[PDB]
Amino acid sequence: AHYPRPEGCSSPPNAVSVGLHMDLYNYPYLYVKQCWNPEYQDPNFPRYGYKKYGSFGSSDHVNGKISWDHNEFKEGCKPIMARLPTAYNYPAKITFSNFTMVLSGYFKPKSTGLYKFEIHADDFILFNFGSKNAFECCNREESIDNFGPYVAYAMWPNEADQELEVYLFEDSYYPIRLFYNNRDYHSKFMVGFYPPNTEEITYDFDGYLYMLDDTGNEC
Ligand SMILES: OC[C@H]1O[C@@H](O[C@H]2[C@H](O)[C@@H](O)[C@H](O)O[C@@H]2CO)[C@H](O)[C@@H](O)[C@H]1O
Ligand SMILES: [Ca+2]
Ligand SMILES: [Cl-]
Repeated sequence: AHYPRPEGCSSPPNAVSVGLHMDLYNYPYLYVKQCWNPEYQDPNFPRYGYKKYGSFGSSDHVNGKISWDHNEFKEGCKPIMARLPTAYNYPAKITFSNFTMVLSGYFKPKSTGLYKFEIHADDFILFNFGSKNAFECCNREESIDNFGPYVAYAMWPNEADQELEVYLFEDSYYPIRLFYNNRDYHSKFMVGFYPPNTEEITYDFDGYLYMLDDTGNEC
């Protein structure tokens, strides 16, 4: 009714594959054993600053249980090696203590209705969603950094939990861009949702995440 109703994309099944694309970028400490770099707080970081230390990895077909909560680490101010969930199809350990990730692709609802998303961050998550907010239909790679004002901005410690509601249509693939940073130590990337008429949250995206071919012409 008076809920946000973002725009989505159409494609035939033959131009559709399963899962999101991931890029991983370096985020160094200032020094290693204010050890951590405050750069991630800069207003320009999400749009272009985040690539300035180079990339180190990528994957495709990211699907299913994409959230994590690593609060087992014992030492701060120190790179700590650990593995991403198996959802990411990325075998190597990463500097889990300090890194930047961009996840992008399309969310397709299994039914038409109001979806509520919830994010919980350590350190930083940005949520863009819709063809007029995240990126253009079938032009993801070129338009990935042309995102608009955030649908959710979650930052540790003071704004770490956020939520948003979007009314979505079964037939539509919605551009989604999820940005994550860890500056130091513990790492939480929790992105879940409540489908229509559903009380319990889920962190399993299986059957909701897709990629469309970048053929350009609004598909
Ligand atoms: O509490 C999560 C928070 O930790 C910060 O690091 C602190 C840590 O909490 C503290 O126990 C330890 O003794 O000092 C650390 C400083 O390195 C992280 O900087 C922050 O990103 C959060 O993960
Ligand atoms: Ca952290
Ligand atoms: Cl939109």
